[PDB]
Amino acid sequence: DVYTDHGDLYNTPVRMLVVAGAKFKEALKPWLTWKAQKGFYLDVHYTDEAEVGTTNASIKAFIHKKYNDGLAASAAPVFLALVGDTDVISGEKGKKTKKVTDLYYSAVDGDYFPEMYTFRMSASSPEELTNIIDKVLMYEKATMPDKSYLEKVLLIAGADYSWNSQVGQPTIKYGMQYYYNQEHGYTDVYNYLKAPYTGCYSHLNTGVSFANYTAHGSETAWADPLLTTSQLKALTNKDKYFLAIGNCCITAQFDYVQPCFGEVITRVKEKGAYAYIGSSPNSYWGEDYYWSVGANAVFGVQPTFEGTSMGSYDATFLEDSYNTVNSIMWAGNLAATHAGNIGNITHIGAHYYWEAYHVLGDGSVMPYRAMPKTNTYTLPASLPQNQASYSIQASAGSYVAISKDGVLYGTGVANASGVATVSMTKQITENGNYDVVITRSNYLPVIKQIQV
Ligand SMILES: *CC(=O)[C@H](CCCCN)NS(=O)(=O)c1ccc(C)cc1
Ligand SMILES: [K+]
Ligand code: NA
Ligand code: NA
Ligand SMILES: [Pb+2]
Repeated sequence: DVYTDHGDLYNTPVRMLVVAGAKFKEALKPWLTWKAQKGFYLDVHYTDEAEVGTTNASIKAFIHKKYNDGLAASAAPVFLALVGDTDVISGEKGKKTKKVTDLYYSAVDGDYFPEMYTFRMSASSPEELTNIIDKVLMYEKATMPDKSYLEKVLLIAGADYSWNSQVGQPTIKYGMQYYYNQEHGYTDVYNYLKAPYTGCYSHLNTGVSFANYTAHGSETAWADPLLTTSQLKALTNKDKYFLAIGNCCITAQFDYVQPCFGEVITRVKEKGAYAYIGSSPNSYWGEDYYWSVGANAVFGVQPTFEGTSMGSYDATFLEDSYNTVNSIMWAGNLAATHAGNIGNITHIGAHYYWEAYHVLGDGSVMPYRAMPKTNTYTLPASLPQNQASYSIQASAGSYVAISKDGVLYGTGVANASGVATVSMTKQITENGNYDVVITRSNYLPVIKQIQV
């Protein structure tokens, strides 16, 4: 079925194509340096290059050729990072949504589904891009001073006199029943099922790892309980950055005359989110219900895990797969698509949802699920020069990367017996301190060095 044929795009070695506005060259460097250190093979291009350009058609042609060439060489990009607002990378109007979308950068030349996990670091200045990057680096390197906020979430079924009880509450209650609960490590599941909502957004300030709102939205607000872009700019969650998901209308409409909610929540300095998932056009109650919970969910009936297909919540908590921000969105879209395929009540085509939902901020982040675990490994005392590979001990499934000065030299995934064969695409031929990074979904990163 669609889940088998069009599942999680994540693969190793991780490869990322980056297309960035030329103004961002300096500000982007620390993000690129870290992505290389953690094992991403990067192909980085700026819109001031003739082969890229600043116009939709050239950027799209450039990306599609990179993807096709990569695939032919058994090295397809996994991620596509768009760096800039619509003044430098425009997107285009959805065929179904009639609103801006980045989908066609990733759907190569004739395909329904994206070929790459695409996200947009939308910034109007280098300073704003730095704001996003610094939050991402704190989160991914786990350098936050107090990790207790990771064990807390905020879940809101927002106001609608009729739909809140029919769909909003069932959505949030499903998430809490199966995942966002004490038995998964969450000490504080702040949840608002209906009015009174007073106090709900103060939890963004005191600290949560995740905020999910489902009900009405506008380009610059979660409508009720109200959270506007003005309020975002006044948040105080220093060192406590979250993933936010707005299952509502138009909060990710990133070509609006004013910065949209999704842009502001990621752009704000030392507060707000490291990433946002939301919709560029309108969203709808049925389709968002399926997106979060899975297909077969019914209005006014509490859905079960056994009675629904895989939705975004379900995918998030699979340990093995769907471990990136982009993959959470993908899972949601798949569920809405499946719901249509098997004949659930839908009044819009699945094409619309793939055009609608976007990641703003860094979609390549692997979110923690409550408190992340401590990894186990052994660091060798030295690396002999001129080797095609090294054997590095790390827990099964861990991804090990060897680098120096932001140049990635080799990567490998630890097998079931706790040994990674790190394939050296660039061999070590000079003395120096080499960086070794080991990452794994819901584990604290290991960031060390080995002297050669
Ligand atoms: C516009 C909006 O935010 C809501 C979101 C509902 C889904 C919440 N998960 N859309 S709507 O269904 O209320 C809607 C209202 C009017 C029009 C013209 C389109 C959609
Ligand atoms: K309504
Ligand atoms: Na489900
Ligand atoms: Na997962
Ligand atoms: Pb914008």
